[PDB]
Parts: sequence; C-alpha cells; structure tokens
Amino acid sequence: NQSVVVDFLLPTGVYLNFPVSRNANLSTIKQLLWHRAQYEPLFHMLSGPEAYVFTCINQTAEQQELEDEQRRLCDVQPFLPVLRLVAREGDRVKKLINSQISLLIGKGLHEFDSLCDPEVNDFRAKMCQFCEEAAARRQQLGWEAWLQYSFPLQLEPLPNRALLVNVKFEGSEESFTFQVSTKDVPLALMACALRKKAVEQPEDYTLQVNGRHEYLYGSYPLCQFQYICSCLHSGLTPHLTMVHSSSILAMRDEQSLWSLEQPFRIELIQGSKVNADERMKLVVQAGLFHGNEMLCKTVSSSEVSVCSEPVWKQRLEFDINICDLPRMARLCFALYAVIEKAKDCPIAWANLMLFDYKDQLKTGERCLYMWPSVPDEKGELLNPTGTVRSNPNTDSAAALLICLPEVAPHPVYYPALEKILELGRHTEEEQLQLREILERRYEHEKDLVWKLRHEVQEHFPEALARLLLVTKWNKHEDVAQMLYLLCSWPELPVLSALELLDFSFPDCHVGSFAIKSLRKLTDDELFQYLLQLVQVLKYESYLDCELTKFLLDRALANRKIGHFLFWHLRSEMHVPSVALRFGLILEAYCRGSTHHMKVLMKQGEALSKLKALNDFVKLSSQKTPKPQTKELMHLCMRQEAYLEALSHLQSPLDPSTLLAEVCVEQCTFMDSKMKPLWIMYSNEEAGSGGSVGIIFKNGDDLRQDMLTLQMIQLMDVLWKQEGLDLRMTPYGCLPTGDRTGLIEVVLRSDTIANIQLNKDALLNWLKSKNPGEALDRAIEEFTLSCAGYCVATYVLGIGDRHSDNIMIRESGQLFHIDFGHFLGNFERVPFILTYDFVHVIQQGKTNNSEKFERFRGYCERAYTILRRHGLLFLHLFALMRAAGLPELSCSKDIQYLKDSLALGKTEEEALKHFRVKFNEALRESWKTKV
Amino acid sequence: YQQDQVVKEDNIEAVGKKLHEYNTQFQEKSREYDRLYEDYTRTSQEIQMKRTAIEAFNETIKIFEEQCQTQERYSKEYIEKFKREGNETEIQRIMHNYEKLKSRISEIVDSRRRLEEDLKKQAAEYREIDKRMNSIKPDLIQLRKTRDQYLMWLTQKGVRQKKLNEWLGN
Ligand SMILES: N#Cc1cnc(-c2cccnc2)nc1N1C[C@@H]2C[C@H]1CN2c1cccc(Cl)c1
Repeated sequence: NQSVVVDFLLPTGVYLNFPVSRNANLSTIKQLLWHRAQYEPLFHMLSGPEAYVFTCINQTAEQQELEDEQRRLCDVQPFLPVLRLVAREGDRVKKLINSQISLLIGKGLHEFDSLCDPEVNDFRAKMCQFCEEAAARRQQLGWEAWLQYSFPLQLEPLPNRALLVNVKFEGSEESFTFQVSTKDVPLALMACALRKKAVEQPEDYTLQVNGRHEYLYGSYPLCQFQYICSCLHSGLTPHLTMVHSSSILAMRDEQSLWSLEQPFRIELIQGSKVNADERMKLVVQAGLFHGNEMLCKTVSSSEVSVCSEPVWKQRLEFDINICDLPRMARLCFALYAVIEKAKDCPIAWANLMLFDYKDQLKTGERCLYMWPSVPDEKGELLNPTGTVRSNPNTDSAAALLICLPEVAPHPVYYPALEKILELGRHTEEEQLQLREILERRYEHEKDLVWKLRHEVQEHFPEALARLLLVTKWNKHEDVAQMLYLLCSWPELPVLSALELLDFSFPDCHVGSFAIKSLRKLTDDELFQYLLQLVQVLKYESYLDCELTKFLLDRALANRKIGHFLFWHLRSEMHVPSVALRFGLILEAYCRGSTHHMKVLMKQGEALSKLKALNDFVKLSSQKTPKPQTKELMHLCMRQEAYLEALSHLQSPLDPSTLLAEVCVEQCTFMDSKMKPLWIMYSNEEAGSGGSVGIIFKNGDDLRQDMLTLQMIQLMDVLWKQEGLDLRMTPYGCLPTGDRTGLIEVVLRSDTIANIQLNKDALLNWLKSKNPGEALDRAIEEFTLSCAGYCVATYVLGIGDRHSDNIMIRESGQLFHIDFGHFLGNFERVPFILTYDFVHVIQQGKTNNSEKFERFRGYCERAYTILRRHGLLFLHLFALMRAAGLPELSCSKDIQYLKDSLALGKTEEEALKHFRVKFNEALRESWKTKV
Repeated sequence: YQQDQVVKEDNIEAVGKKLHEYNTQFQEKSREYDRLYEDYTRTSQEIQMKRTAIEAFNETIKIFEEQCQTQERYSKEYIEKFKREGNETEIQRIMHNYEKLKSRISEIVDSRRRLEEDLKKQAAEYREIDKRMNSIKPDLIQLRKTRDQYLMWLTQKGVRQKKLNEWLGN
C-alpha cells in the first residue's frame, strides 16, 4: 500500500478522515486538507492554512509540533496517522528543540519527567542551563573563535623542500597554480593568491580544503597539517579555496553525623516478582562497600521458602557505626537460591548509596528493582562494581523492599569540607623501607605507608593511588586525615590522573583531584582517551559529577569532541543500566550544540534508512541470488525519501568529510554473515581523490574492533611522535546504535587471500600497481607497515591472523581487519612473521640481509616506544573493564599487556627476549608454509 | 591428617576422561544459558517498546478526548444560532461528524486493548525465561567448579599442558 488513511482534527472539533500518500510532505497534505474542509461544517471560522501547524504523537510517545512542512509523512513517523491543527503559538524555539532532542537521543524527554526524581530534575536544570550559557556565550565571539570551535585544526604530531599548490576563490571557475614551500605559515600563502592582478586584505580570509570542512589556518607550518602532509607523500597538488570572514559568519549565524555512634542496620521487609525453583528456599546476602574492598563483614537472612512474594521482616545489623560510613558507602544486596541445608544460585542483585546526591544519609522505605546475576568466573557473593541505578523495567523485574531506620529527628548530612579539614589536621630506617615499597622498578606494608602518609606527600607524590588504597575507609578518623592531605596534594601528570579514575577510587574528592589534573589535556590528546572516559561514567554513583561536567565543557569548546562524545553516548542508549545517565548528558549536549544537532539529525535519519535497507537485503539474500538482490537494493535506494536521506550529509566517521552524492550503481553489500552494505559516495567540489565509502554493519558488535583500532591509532601517534611513521592505516570505526555502526572504506585494496588466489602473486600484484621506480617505494611502504602491524598485533595479543583478514593497499601499505579476538582470548599469541611478507620485504630474493635488518630495526624500535608508554596502555585498558567486553573483563586480561611489553623486566632484558621471540618467528616462517 | 578431594575417578586417564566429559557438558549448558540470555534481553527491549507504544495510545486518545471537549464547547454557540435560522441541515451535519469522531475513538481504544493483552503475555514470557535462567544457573556453576577441580587434580599430578588441552579443546 502506497497511501495511508489519515485522521484530521480541525480546531472547531471537526473530524476529517481521508487517504494521503506516505511520500507527500506536510505542506501538500495541508492543501489537500483545506480543499476537503471546504465541504465540511464550520469551515468559515478557520483561519488560513499558514495560521496553523500540524501536531502528531511521534514514535517516542510525545506530541510534536511539525514546524518543518517540507517534510514527508513517512519521515515524520507518527504513532498512528493522526494530525491535529493547532495555533502557531508560544515559543516555537523551545518546543522544536525538545522534540528533536527526543528523536535524536532515541528517548522521550517526558520519560525523565515521569520518574519524579529530584536528582534527575536537578541535573537537567543545572546542565541545560550551563550548556545554553556556553552556547549563547559561543555565539557572541568572532569568526576566528567560531572556526576553531567548528573546524579545529587537523595536525600531524623534517625536511624543507617546495612544491606547487592549486588555489582559488569561492564562486569562481578560474584557478591559480603556483609555488610554495613546505615550511610556510598559512597567513603568508593567502597573500600570494590575493596578488591576483598586481582591493582585499588576506587577514580577512581562511583557506579551506574544497570538498571537505577542513581549514588551514593559525601559527603552524604547511607541512604539519594533515591534508598537505598527505598530499606531499602521495605526490599530488593541494586543492584549496579562499573564503571570506563574512562567509564564515554566514555559517555561524544560527541560535552531627560523627555524634551518631549507633551501629548501622537495615530492615529487610519483602521481596517481589521473584522467579525460582519451588523446591528451594531464598536467601538475601548483603554487605557494605567502598570501591572494591568491604567496610565490614557480610550478613545474611534466614531461609524463607521460594515463592513470587517472599517476606522476611528481619533486622540486619552490620559491624560498623553510622558515624564511620564514608560519603560513598554502598549497601549491596544479592538474592540467592539455596538448598535447605539439611544435608548456590545467584538470582539477582542491587546496590544502593547510603548517602544521597545532597549528602543526606537516606531514611525511610526503598524499593530496589534488582538486576539479574549473570554467572561468571570469580563467582563472588555480591556485585559491588555493578551500577547503583535502579532497573528501569519496573513493571516486570524482581524487587527487594527495604527500610533504612531513622537516625535522628532532624535530617543528618555528611560533614562539609571545612569540618573534614578541622578533624583532618591532627637517616631513618622508615625512609628506606617506604622507598623500597614505592620504588618498584600487604597489611604490614599498608600500616607502614599509613604511618608515613605525610612523607608520601612530600617525597612520593605519584604514589597517591597506593596511599588511597591503604587508607581504612571504615573509620571516619582515617578518612578525615587522608582527605586533608589530598586537599593540598601537588598536581599529578595526566598519566597518574587516568589511574585515579578507576573504580577503586570512588570518593568524590579523588575524582575531583583526577579531573583537576586532566584539565591540562589538549583536544588532540583528550580525543585519544575519549572512549575510556565515557566508559568511566558507568562507575559513577550520582548523575551530577565532575567527569560529566568535564566532558560537557570539552564537548562545547570543540565540535569534533562533541560529535564523538555524542556517538559514544548515543550508541549505548539501548543498554538499560546507562540509558538514563547517557540520555541526560545527550540532552544537555544538544541544548549547547543546536547547530551540530542539525548535522546529527541528518546522520541519524541516514542510519535509520540503512538499517531498513540492510534488513531488506538480509531477507532478500535468503530468497534470491545476489545480482537480483543487488538490483532490488537499488530500487529501494532510488526512492525519493531514501535517496535524499542517504545524500548530502557529513560522515559520522569523520565530520570534516562530506558524503554528498550516493553512487547507487557502485553501491552493493559484502558477502558476510550479517551482509553489510558497501555504500559509495562522490563529491564534484572535492580534490583529486574525491571518492569515499562507508560500510554499514548491523548484526555484529563493533566495540571490540573500535577499541582495537583506537589502540593501534594510539601506537601510530606514539610512534609518529618519536619521528617514526610506520605508514599505518587507521581507518574509522564508529558504533552508532544497538549492534550497529559504520566502518570507513579503504579504497584501492583487497585481502591477501584474493590477491594470491588470482610465481608469488603478492610481489606480482605490487608490480602491476607500482611500475618501475614506484616499486621501490611500494616495498618500503609494505616493510614499514608490516613492522607496525606485527608489533601491534603481538602486543595486543591478536591471534587468528590469516590471509582472509589482512589487506594490502596499491601503495604497498599492509593492514588488518575484523578484530574479533584479542589479549590471547577465544594462551599467549606468539610474534608472527609470514614467508610471504618476508619474501616481499627482501625484494623477492633468497637473502637480502641489508633490507631485512632495517625491518628488524623497525619492529625493535616500535616495540621500545610502546614500553616507554606502557603504563598509559595499562591505565587505559583498566578503565575499559567498565565496558563489559567479554575478553576485557579482569586483571588477567590486563596482565597480558604487562607481560607482552615486559614491564616487570628491565629495558635491555625486554630487547633480548623480543629478539628471541623475533628469531623464533623467522624460524617458524619456513615450517608453516610447507 | 588433612582431607578435601571431591574427584570421582582414580586413574590419570580415567580422570582425564571425566575432564573431557564435564567440559563438554559445561560448554553445552553455557550455550543453553547464552541462548536464554539473548531472549531475556530481546524480550526486555520488546516489552519496553510495547510500554512506550501504550503511552503513545494514551497520548493519542488524550488528543481525541480534547477534540471531543472542544466540539461540545464550540458547537453550543452555532447549534442555537442555526436553529433560530431554521437550519436543521447545518445542525445535523455537525452531530454526524461528531458521531464519526466518537466512532474512531472506539477503534483506537480497541487497538490499545489488544497491545495491553500482548504486553500481559510477553511479561509472563519474560518471567518464565527468567525462571528457566535461574533453574539453569546451579548446574552451570556446578559444572564449572567440577571442571576446574579436575583440571587442578591433573595439574598437581604433573600431566602436561598438551594432554590437558586435547581433553578441553575438543
Ligand atoms: N571480503 C572482504 C572485505 C572486508 N573488509 C574490507 C574493508 C575493511 C576495512 C576498510 N575497507 C575495506 N574489504 C574487503 N574486501 C572485499 C573486496 C575488496 C575489499 C572490498 N571488496 C568488496 C567491495 C564490495 C563488495 C564486495 Cl562483495 C567486496
């Protein structure tokens, strides 16, 4: 069926019911309405069509004033086809943004209201206010400030030659080729093109790489930019365009406790919606927590028999006073199914903060909607690392009913900083012992470190992490003394701050200190760790935290950061335990970023179409052969709604890249289990390349591949930072939704298997793509890249490496794909040389000792640089345990990276064992081929 | 003067046979749980989607109930004004249109009811899924701890990693 029957509610109570086309825009639907209303009661009372706006109930169950009438009804997606005419009344701006926020984040803003939660209401009020302020503040400043927000510089982390450049102006056919050196500042290069005849000043201008939103400006040389550097190595002329400051403004213009010494205790009233074996009996094990370690011993209930609605009415008393509870104290419950014990199944769990978001010790009834216990290796009693947020499936999910007893007549808070700092104030063999414990390159050691805690501050400031762990958080005296030191502790480097963000350090003062040290991060370096910081939010107790404030600050100062923060958050909105937290951050992000909100809408619509286009192809693959399915895919793409939605959008993978015109003939899908779509684009305003693609994946989880690709990109940066380009291909990868995302298409490449299937075909393939003088370059590209991907794969523990999942570019550059497994999970993955790669490295000779020794140096140098930054990888990997990746879940998985980089060993000890593992790979290269 | 062991067989090849069996029994029960955990999560997403669709019906009906309210208030002035004009035609057109409006509200209410019935069913499935999950957990934990106890027994006895891997890996 093409047309839909639509219900119209006119403002005089009148009701029309007639068919319209799905692809018809709202403006057209209104003309058809008014033409029909004519011949119905009370028409003379209506104002003209332009006086009213249509209104519907959208897919997220909210009313939406449909202000854009050049918008198809199929793209509106009303719940039922019901359109109500209402007045073009009140503030259109606030009603429009709220509606778009709901459709963008995949969660209706009314769902936040419906909770009736003060914490949520206080977050929304403060963050939306702060974000609007920053955005209003953003709009006042000039075109310099705005271009840096919008299109921040893409720079490389050293010869001085010269080559020509194609320069022109905006809205002009004629172009100017002329010389310029590699070490010229872009202020000077503009003046050269400004000398057209012999009118205008070049300080009222900026250079733009045409066909992309990348801009060349600021006090930096031409060679340090990504475009110019990429152009120099390949051997092509930089195509740029001059743009006036007025043209940039055209883009811009849019708009008390310590007295209470009674033991802590809780009343366990009832359970609800429990589903279990009727033979057994139910138990509720419980314990108090601060981070990983316990505050006291774990209590337990009596064995009430199994039913849906088990009742206990027990007093549970814990060995700790109410005065001794730290700010981040954490009551953790686990419902267990035990046998009668006449001669163990964890059902579910739930955690709760004893204090609330305004520091008030909680009192009265609480209904803790439990999450079910997934069974794992270290089968612990309780789940203290789990979220404190309640299960949002309140209708069906299990529940425990508890009641915190009243402690006093007036409500008791946690002491403020001043009263904490009040009680906080109050040669040697000890100096040698303390150095031995900390200078590493247990309860006896803990009590030593505690005694000399002030000497740790003076002499071992980087050891704070160790000191916070040795502190006894079940005594408010010790807590008071530790915080006192932290308040005057020297600023630690970023590397140490990253460690302090781990779940072991839950206290609000530690996070605050951590984030204080993270404010020195540049946008480039911050971007390198963005994935890890987002995942740390899952360890947060409360909604309003310093990390959320920090990530929002950085997201509003830099449009690239905001973009990737958005998608990192948006891609997990389907996950119940963070939908709320992430939902609110995204709302706050949008209100301060209403311009980028438009770009993100255009992408989200594209990604909604592709899902549908994939789901069709998935079913159409099982029905028919591929060439017909390929044609049936194109017909669905040719449709006006589809074609426009997939066309003219910024790439989610890289917002500076412009996906203009879909080349429908070039489009197809790759042969795989989930049948991912190969969507190709072209941009006639762009440079010499001017052809980009994206692989739309839906069915498989891509978080593994992104993490892996993130960490290789970090290696490449670390190597490039030390003057070592290993010619790596850090292709984009971005999760966008539920088991959904995008991969960047690397053109001019294939898998080694399909090069070999079509004497040695690997060196022949490179010969056909790089004839003559080009071949000697192409082998060096291969050698450098083979080195880097050999070291990367080894260090990360990536097995399963074969010809079907390694690819090679026509330039010679080798690279890997489909990183399903890592850290040796599925035993140490050995270092791997292949005969085929060594064959090509040596230029097709038996012995090329000169060339192969350069390669051994590249592997050896690469491996040495990563060891220097080994704590960086451990810290980053430690925070990714929050993500719940199957293969990154425990200390053993982190221990793998420690051993693979030989961090326990000395530097030269590491080199000797690496060479041994190198040599054995050269030995095993011959045996594998036979 | 210390006891602990819970392993059944006595010979190294006999214990290694039971290592292969219990491991195979473990990996099958894990696949059973994972299959059930997919349903749990899928049903959790489906039920939530049904609950927001019910909120959508409510908000839709709520808009129809306002249209009813407005029709009653707004007609009052014109039904009298056209009756003094002797125009029972213009009155009769208004009321049938209002009868048509009310007939549509009964269609939308019936559809809301059908979804409420389906949400009632899928809430029951969710609970049964959760019950079967919780009935499989004790076996899954049993089979893991046995598997490990046999691994340690053979590792203490000196059995090499290659003999262990061929019992496990297959
Ligand atoms: N198999 C496979 C394969 C997987 N991944 C990537 C990849 C991965 C990251 C970046 N770029 C590319 N390439 C792959 N190759 C398959 C061949 C060459 C290249 C793309 N070709 C292709 C194009 C359209 C349709 C079909 Cl059936 C095949």
